Amino acid sequence: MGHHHHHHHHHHSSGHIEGRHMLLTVYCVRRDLSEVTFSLQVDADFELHNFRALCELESGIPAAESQIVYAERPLTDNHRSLASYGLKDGDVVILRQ
Repeated sequence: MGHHHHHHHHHHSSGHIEGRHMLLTVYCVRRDLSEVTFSLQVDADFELHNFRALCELESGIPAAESQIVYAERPLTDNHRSLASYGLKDGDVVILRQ
């Protein structure tokens, strides 16, 4: 005697979506030749305030001990969004510690 059955489970995916985002390149320079460059995914309306915090996170050096420059000018206004600086996909910023 005996009563057994078989069972299974499975999962699938379909479709593709990317939303709306953009990639910016960051080049962090230390005079100690510990300079590094990377890129970050951000929203168009992302604050410069939040963007510099992401730069601090990935670079491992405080934003408080550095300044960030774009189009040869420092980005002084934390309350400007990246799109308002014209910082669009593929553009590059330079951080100086």
